[PDB]
Amino acid sequence: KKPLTQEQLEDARRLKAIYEKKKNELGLSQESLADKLGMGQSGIGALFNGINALNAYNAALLAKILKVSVEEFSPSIAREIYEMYEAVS
Amino acid sequence: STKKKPLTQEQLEDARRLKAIYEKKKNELGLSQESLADKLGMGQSGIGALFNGINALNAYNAALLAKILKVSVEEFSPSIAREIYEMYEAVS
DNA sequence: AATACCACTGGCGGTGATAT
DNA sequence: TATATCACCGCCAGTGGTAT
Repeated sequence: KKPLTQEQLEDARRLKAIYEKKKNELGLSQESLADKLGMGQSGIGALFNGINALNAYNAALLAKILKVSVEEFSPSIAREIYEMYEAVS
Repeated sequence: STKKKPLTQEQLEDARRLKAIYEKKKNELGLSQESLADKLGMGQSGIGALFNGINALNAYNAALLAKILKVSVEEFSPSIAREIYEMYEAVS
């Protein structure tokens, strides 16, 4: 698969690190998160591990489950989500 | 590969509301489907497919087109506007 | 367990030409 | 023209099976 960009790989590392810090307090695993995003565990592993790119919807759903802001792992997707909101206001 | 899914009733109605706005506003704003395609970085058949309900709007596209046509997304697509506000709830 | 690896495919979001 | 509607398909996110 084409490598993702270094910024995209950094967002995936910040995202997975939050999951490792919060997984026991929030009672999570890759398969339960898979279920909440209606996806499979290997679909989640690919996002956590910088194999498949994060998009604005997946990131927004993961930020909600993990109780963090999107900007905590992806400043650029958070930038994007804010631009689109300028169009609904 | 070949596959394309048919749009839903809702996606067709959004498309139909977006083309209407464009027709109501194109020369007051000085727009054609190829100026718009250029604005959006694609060709006139790309825009053609969106206005004519062949390809479905996504949130990024719907937000660029809203800004350019100076409407809010909800004027042609409440469900994408609701989807965009649900994403915003995660950055605020 | 819980997660990672790997080959694979559906459909997203287009393209250019041509017909109207 | 300006638009609509062909035929066409690259690409990669997500899969599901299996291994660690």
